Amino acid sequence: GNTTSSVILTNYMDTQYYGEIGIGTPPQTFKVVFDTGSSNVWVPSSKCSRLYTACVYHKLFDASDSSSYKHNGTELTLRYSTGTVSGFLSQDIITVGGITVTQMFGEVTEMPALPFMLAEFDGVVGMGFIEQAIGRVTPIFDNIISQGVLKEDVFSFYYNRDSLGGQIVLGGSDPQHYEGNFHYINLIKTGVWQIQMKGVSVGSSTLLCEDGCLALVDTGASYISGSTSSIEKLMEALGAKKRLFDYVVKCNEGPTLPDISFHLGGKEYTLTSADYVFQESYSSKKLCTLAIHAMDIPPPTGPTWALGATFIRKFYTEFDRRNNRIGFALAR
Ligand SMILES: COCCCCn1c(C(=O)N(CC(C)C)[C@@H]2CNC[C@H](C(=O)N3CCOCC3)C2)nc2ccccc21
Ligand SMILES: *[C@@H]1O[C@H](CO)[C@@H](O)[C@H](O)[C@H]1NC(C)=O
Repeated sequence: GNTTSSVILTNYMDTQYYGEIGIGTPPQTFKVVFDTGSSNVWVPSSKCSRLYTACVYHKLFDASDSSSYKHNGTELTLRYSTGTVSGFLSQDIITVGGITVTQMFGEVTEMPALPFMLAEFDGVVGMGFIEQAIGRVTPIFDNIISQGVLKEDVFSFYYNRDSLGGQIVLGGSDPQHYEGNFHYINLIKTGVWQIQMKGVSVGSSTLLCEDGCLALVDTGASYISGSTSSIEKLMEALGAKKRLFDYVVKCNEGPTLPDISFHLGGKEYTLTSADYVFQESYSSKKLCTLAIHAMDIPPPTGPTWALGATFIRKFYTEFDRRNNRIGFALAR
């Protein structure tokens, strides 16, 4: 086709970027993360027991208020690295950036308070491949492609550093939010937004991923992550202290921290301390969190690094389904 369309995103505290979709007739609105690290659509269900407090606080899809609903009822569980939701499949019309698509999605009936009470978003729109889709449910971008409306089989992510929170372009990219040329890196394989990485360096020292490793480009993740052993080494190099869920440095040390570079497609993608430290103070008596942590992702996807919002804030990212590649450009 000829259409480009966009979804405007909100940036909650540089950690959660979400847009709004409509589901049903008339449209029920949900806040959703657009997640290249997964392939299912879900939102919380009116069938969710209210003993799940996360279903009390989030927007619930009520099938009984939608005239375009089509029951399916197959039960599915989506296991994320951060937690699990379960429920059942339904079909309805989803509106996303003014594109209406008939989509099979999860109605979540089991939604654990940890972590989902910490989600500003209600649900997830998986932007990954059908190969990753639980229940082999056709992902929404595949269904959008099938309509022949988009000028290209691509979508692009801008995540703002100011917390316009962000923008996803369906069918292209937005030159207003990047500059210079795209650097295009081929996927290891179709089915996952994962590329080869050939080094993680602290300063001039390539102390990790020397023999090569994987990098998942995960728009649904807040941080940069790697395996526990990888991240422990990295954090030992930075002089960072491990806590339960994050690593920290004394805030005064934040600006002294070295650059971290990811060797992707023959180039060094470099984050400075400003890109990865939540510099909330300059006090030697406060602790400042790093936007880098351990996520152990089991095979076949992992072990793998994952380049989340921390990375994407700096690097405008085009996801190219036509050519099975990811393009990076400098975000502005
Ligand atoms: C950039 O803005 C969105 C940041 C959301 C970060 N966040 C995650 C989170 O990081 N994820 C899930 C979620 C999308 C459901 C990621 C999304 N990408 C897929 C990964 C994942 O499960 N894997 C395992 C399989 O391989 C790919 C990475 C989980 N869980 C959360 C719970 C409460 C609050 C915030 C949470
Ligand atoms: C749910 O979807 C599957 C796959 O399309 C289909 O075979 C099945 O019959 C559906 N079930 C119901 C109850 O509609």
